[PDB]
Amino acid sequence: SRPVSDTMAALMAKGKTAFIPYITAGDPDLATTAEALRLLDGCGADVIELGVPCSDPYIDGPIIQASVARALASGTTMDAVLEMLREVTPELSCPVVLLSYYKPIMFRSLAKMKEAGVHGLIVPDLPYVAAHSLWSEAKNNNLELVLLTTPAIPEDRMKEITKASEGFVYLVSVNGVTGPRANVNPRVESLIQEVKKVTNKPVAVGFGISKPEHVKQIAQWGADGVIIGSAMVRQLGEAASPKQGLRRLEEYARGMKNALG
Repeated sequence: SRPVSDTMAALMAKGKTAFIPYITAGDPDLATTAEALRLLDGCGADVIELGVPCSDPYIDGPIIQASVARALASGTTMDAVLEMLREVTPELSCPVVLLSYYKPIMFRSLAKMKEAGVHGLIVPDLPYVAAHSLWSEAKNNNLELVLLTTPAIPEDRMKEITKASEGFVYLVSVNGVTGPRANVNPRVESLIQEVKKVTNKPVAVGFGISKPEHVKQIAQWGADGVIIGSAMVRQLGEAASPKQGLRRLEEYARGMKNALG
């Protein structure tokens, strides 16, 4: 598969918005995560974000936090996630971006994620003190360090972020952005456009949005990619069984692929 940056560039030259599913590795088990990764690919996922469970995933929404807890109770570890990727990556046509909080990786060299076929890395709580050391190490291993920005980061720092980021710029929020009459809040349109104004990099938007009309609107407001997380993790990991999870995940993902096209 291609780097994340190349995959994104190509969609943007074509006027197309990337479909970026997010699932948590190990929920409900790693054999099911493998099969999910292959199904997501076959439904036309452009990039897949894959979460490594940790004991405090405080930047994630509650659906994803509950999935992370389930993945830690299935005894899932960084090493077991890398072993699975090493088998599954050669079969996927699209790149994987690993998401992990900083403490589990603070002790790694990133040599073993590269070897396992990971292309990108997202460290949501990356320390300001460590961000350059990790960028350098990711570079030295041929991995792209994808950075978050949020509506809380002032404009001048947001610009420094966009410059340092690789693969795409990832715009997220810990705050919900849809209202009680089930509309996307209009301030989201400005939030995406503030970041597009300062960079030529692909801006991918992870705001917790799952309905096909809503996903279409985030695209139409200029996102280059839409990360669909909570709703994918629900379909897969809140089902009656792994088999039903996968059937539900495929139907949902086809519908999101259709919406975004």
